[PDB]
Amino acid sequence: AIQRTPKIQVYSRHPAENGKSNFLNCYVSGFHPSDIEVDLLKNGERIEKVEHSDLSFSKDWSFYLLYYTEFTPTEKDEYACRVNHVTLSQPKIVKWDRDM
Amino acid sequence: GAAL
Amino acid sequence: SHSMRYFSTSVSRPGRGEPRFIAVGYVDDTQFVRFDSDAASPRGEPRAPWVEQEGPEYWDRETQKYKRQAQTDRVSLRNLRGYYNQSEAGSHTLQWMFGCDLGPDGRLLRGYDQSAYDGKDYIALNEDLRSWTAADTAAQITQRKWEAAREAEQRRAYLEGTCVEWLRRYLENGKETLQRAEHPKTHVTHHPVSDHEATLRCWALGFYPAEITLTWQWDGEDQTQDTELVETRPAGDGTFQKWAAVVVPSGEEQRYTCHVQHEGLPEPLTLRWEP
Ligand SMILES: *C(=O)CCCCCCCCCCCCC
Repeated sequence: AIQRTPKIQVYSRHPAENGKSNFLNCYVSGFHPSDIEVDLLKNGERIEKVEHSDLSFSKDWSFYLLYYTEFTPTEKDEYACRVNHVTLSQPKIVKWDRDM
Repeated sequence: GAAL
Repeated sequence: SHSMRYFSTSVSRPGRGEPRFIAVGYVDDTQFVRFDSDAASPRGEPRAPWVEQEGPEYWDRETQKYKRQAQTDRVSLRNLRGYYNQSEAGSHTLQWMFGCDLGPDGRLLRGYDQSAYDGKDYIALNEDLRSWTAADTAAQITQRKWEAAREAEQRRAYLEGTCVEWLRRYLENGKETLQRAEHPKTHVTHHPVSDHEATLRCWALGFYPAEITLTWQWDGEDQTQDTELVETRPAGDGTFQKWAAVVVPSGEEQRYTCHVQHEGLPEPLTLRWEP
């Protein structure tokens, strides 16, 4: 069957400001089939109390999901999203860029 | 309803 | 026009039990309900404040419909595997989307109901809400079954009545968020990438509903082939975000314009990098 790989975006809800509480988002979209695993990472380690949306899909039948957590941007901590899907031989890591 |  | 739309997905897992069923419902781009047959407690659950007040009868009623549809989808997946002569070993997906658009008389403007198998169009209710379009000879079997079962008349009755009546109720109870467009808040950023090129990134933030157009022009000529356009994404607070970027010759930035279209804007917006 169809196997479309997720488009993975890692981003903050509000413009990032160091020391101001925000939300860290990992959005996966455009994928098929729907089984997928998503972790948010801080300094390489899994953030645990991460929430997520419910499985939905777009006009072209591809799926999308939002994973998110409260976080505080800092100068030196590294935030990322890790995704596994049948289209990936190993989990894909996307590091947060504050202007993407 | 009906199945496909 | 305003719309109510329901989405469902069933996924089989041969050898690991029966298929999983996940359903969600939306008014416009705002989710209000979810159901997951694999959830810790498989019940219809609220996902918007303007549906939290509905009584236990509403939630019992909706939960029973979801459980029945999950059971029906299991049969459909079994039938589809037969139609296409597929092995018992493979996992497959059945998706359904249906909904109603609200017309200016408070009644149905248009209805839609469509199904996909393994991510490809399968059968759809036509605009007349009376006839079906089948994608292939397998879906023509379904078409014949549903004509004999008078299925379209059932779907039409829901779309014309219950769907529009509840869409109107939700629009009133959640009016201070559902009947409010939020325009995009925009800005353009600039990132040199070499000694003579730079990225221009056009941002749209905080907008609702989700539909938006973001395009870059050079000397008024659209540059879509050379534009990196991310998928429209949820901010998590009910609003959406998007950006579009082009790599441009440094010193030509003034010749590039970002164009934004959204229902919350009185006219299309034209932007430039200003620093
Ligand atoms: C067949 O006549 C049994 C009726 C049960 C189906 C209830 C309506 C379908 C459920 C819709 C919600 C799930 C799809 C989003």
